Amino acid sequence: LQLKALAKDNSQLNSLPEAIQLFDQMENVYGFIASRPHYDAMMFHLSQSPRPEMRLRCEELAHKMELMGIVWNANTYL
Amino acid sequence: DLYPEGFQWKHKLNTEYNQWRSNTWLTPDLIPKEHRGRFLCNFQLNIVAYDMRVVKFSPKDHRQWIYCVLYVGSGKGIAGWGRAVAPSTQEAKKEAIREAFSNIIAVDLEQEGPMYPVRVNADGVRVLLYPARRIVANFRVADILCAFGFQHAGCRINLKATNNPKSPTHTVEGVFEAVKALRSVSEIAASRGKVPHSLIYNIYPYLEEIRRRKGMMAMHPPGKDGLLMPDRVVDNRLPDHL
Amino acid sequence: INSGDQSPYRYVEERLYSKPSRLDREGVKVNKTYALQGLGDLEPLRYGANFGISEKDALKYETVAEKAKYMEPPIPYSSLAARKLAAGALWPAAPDPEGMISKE
Amino acid sequence: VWQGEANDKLSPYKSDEEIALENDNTFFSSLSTRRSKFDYLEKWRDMYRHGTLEVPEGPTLNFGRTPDDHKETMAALVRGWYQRNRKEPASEEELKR
Amino acid sequence: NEKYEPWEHMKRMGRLVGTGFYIPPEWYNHFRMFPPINHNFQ
Amino acid sequence: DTEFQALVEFIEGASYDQLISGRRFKKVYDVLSENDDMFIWLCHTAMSVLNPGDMRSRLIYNHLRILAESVASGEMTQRTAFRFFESAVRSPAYREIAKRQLEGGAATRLAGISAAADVMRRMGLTRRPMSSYFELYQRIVERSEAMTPWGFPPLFQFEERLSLEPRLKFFSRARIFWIPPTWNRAGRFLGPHVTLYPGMTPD
Amino acid sequence: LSSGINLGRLRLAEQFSSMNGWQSKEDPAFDAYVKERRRKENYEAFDQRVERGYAAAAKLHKAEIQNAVKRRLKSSGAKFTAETLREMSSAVTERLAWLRDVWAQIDADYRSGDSARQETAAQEISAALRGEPNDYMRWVYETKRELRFAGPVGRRAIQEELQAAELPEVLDEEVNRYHDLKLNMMEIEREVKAKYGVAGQQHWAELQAAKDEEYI
Amino acid sequence: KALSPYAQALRHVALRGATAFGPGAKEMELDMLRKGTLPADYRPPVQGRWDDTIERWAYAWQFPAEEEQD
Repeated sequence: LQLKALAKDNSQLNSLPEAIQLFDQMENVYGFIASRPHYDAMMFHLSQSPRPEMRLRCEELAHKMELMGIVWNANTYL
Repeated sequence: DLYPEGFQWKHKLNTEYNQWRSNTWLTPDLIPKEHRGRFLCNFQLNIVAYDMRVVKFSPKDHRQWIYCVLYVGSGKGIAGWGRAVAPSTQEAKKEAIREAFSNIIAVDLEQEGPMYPVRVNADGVRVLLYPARRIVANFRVADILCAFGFQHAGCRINLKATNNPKSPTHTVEGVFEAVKALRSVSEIAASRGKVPHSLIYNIYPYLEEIRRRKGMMAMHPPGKDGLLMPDRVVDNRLPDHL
Repeated sequence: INSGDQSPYRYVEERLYSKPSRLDREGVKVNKTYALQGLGDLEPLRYGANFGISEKDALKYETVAEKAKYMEPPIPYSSLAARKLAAGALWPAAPDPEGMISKE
Repeated sequence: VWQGEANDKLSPYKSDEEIALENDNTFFSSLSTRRSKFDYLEKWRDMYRHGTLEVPEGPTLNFGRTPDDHKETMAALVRGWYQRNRKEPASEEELKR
Repeated sequence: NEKYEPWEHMKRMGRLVGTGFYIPPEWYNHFRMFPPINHNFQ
Repeated sequence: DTEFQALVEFIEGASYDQLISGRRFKKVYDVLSENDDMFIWLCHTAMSVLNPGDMRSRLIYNHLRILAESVASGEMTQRTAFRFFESAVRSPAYREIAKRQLEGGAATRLAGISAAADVMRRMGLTRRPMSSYFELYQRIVERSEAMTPWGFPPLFQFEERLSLEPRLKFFSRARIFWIPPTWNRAGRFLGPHVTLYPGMTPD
Repeated sequence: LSSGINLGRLRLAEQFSSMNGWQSKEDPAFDAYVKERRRKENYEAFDQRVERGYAAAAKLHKAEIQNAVKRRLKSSGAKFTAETLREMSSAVTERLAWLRDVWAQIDADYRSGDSARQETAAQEISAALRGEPNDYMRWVYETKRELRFAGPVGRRAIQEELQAAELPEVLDEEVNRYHDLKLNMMEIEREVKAKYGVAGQQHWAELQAAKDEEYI
Repeated sequence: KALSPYAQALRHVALRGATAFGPGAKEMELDMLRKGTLPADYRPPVQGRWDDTIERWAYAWQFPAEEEQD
């Protein structure tokens, strides 16, 4: 829910680095393993930035999703 | 050399027509395997020190080798320093050059220098690297700052707590340890969760980035029914001239 | 092994574990061949090619504290280490217990 | 077909059924629902062994090996293209207009 | 010694690639998608 | 083939000087041991003791697979790869997965190293296309990393320090280890420049 | 958190933990997944020597494309961003797809049964395994430079001749890397001693005479 | 490439000839092992069940979990 809110948050300018740091804090510090809703909420936010590094992050996240035994669906291709 | 592997034609050689001529010492095996065909920038060599050292192999055999400290660097942000001993001068220079390429590092030249004071110390040598708009250091430190590309920087080295303050490797070692410990603005902004331009520039909506995220129904005054979005009242979204 | 007016034990000891022998293994151009050339799995693991200790890198340090400070950690596993693991030669076998028998 | 889909500029936006309707619209392209490449391969393998599908031996599409490969490609496709362009007027004149 | 650490080596490789005049190997981007396993926070 | 070429040079030299010298055998021992298949077998026997259904073991498996592929490509040197491998091995998640596979009884590590040999054949991680199966036989029938109950070679550099402290008797209790120079008579050629190791005698 | 995803991961780890739970004719979903993967690999696999030759050619083509990107960024002086990495990865993936489409023909000729087809396929495999580059790439580089330096009638003729021929998308940096390489003296010397006889010896003697004349 | 899977199948058969509808590569290896004419660099299919277990391990590393919520 926090990444879904940060995907549409336009109150401040730092929604994308806050989402990146929140994903890193969830994976590395909290010890949670990201499932399909985490990957979808992160890729939907990374697909909005036309910078090539964020697009590369979205492609690497989709490749890690398909490598970890999570097949692509209509939301992933979207 | 940017072509370590590729199509090896039979009728053609491995070198090209418009090739930069090598030196008397420059061999292609100086750059190691993990960095071969990776650097897109040319490097320039600067010698820190030559020295003569008595090397003991046997109790009845003592040779006099040459010990060389240097650093390689490019003004586009990548530099490394090395030191090695060898029986001759050119072999010491080659081994110190491959040591410098083995221990190469890089920094961010977005602001052409640091953006916060970095006070670091090795055993005895205490070096501060502070932001500036000029390059303010002595020539031996200004050459390393030009080797890193830090034109807007200042550096100060205190060697009083060292056992041998006249050692020439202490200066280059302290400068490389201080530049290695420096974080860029984009790295700090990514670690905090901020945009980097909100950390260095004086524009007023960046003050919105300072405070924590609070709800827009909570900051704005409520209505007759309860909490209300500020864009749902007509008098806020409509301009006064209409 | 040709002795050459020496005891063969001390001659092989000087040819194996002395400082010019390991420096000739690393490459120094010492006088004449202080180390043994052809050794297979009988080579000591200290002077292996895939090991993490090289005396040519350690000759530029004049103090043991500088060697403990600046040098890289040694490589733990190698092919010769695998052969000594398969042979059980990572630790020497325990000799006869001299603690309680006698001093003859 | 693969040279016509590369210059169509609407082929990524079409489904499998629309392209199979545009190309053949016969039993050969009809599957009887999931559509993929390997379903067509599994159908045409069973059509080959029956032997309702005849397949020429050897690669009829040659490239990458010899510098003159499009000549060998066109030499293997003259018969099928000429039959495709000549049996439809033959079937038209068989109707005895 | 913590100066030879996979996180420190990944940080060094990242700030080496971020200059734009160094070409990353495949393991850098493949370790950005599969980070090394940490011993902390457990 | 440079190994068969060096074997041809060894045969020609041993037929030339009519004795088995030290130079030629050292040359062919250096040629036949240039392969990085040892570290690839380390990473794959660490991957073999994992669990194909657990996501943490999937992360460890993909990390070690990327590590072995980067070693075989030559893009990463051996020492930093060993640092990555010992950091991945010393983690408590991998050790807990190895303990669970020990507590199972019908362990899947034999199929793991068999699929590892098939992967090293397919991806070109060896010198010969059929050498990975002989290396698998060598790992099975000899004392190696495959017969260790946790899946790494049993050196103390791949085991944790808090387990290293109560077992072993080292220099001082309650990195690179050296002899301090207070010992003026340690051995014949032993001195302060001679390093010592906790769980092995490499001499 | 006992949810659908967490319980699914828990029973997946419980299934794949031991050996007993995931063998053949035990779980229908895993058997269906393995059956679909084996059906996919039944059509898209090669012979093992064909796979080794494809791996060698793929390594050479990937190195050549990376060297082309290096040459472009060294000539322009620009930086390596994520956009250039995305472009290089897309070009490498397209070239590897084209190499699979090429080596499918070599695998079909190697498993056809004819003597000449298997002989030419073995020649292609031996040329790929030894590291020898293909003549088709040389012809592609030559016709790309000819297409670059021709007029509009010749450009339209070359583009209309090769529109249906499956040519790989070759950057200009690959053609510039191939063209700017110096030629080998020993190979041309051997070719002029093999093609021409004692007249080739006299011509090479006159060439070395001109060489040692220009040395003075 | 933007080809349809019908066009991809047509291009697949155009690339592979009649060999695409014949035996697979594993069946060719089985026939070469049974007839005795198999080279040394080829991997022999010596056991069916153990190769099945190997392939099931390598495919179980990519097998998706069940994310369906009842």
